[PDB]
Amino acid sequence: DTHFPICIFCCGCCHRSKCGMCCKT
Repeated sequence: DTHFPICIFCCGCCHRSKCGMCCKT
């Protein structure tokens, strides 16, 4: 597994429907 928070890419996160990179904060 992986620790958190963590910064990675995702399609529909931190206000990014398309696909952006953000941290779990």
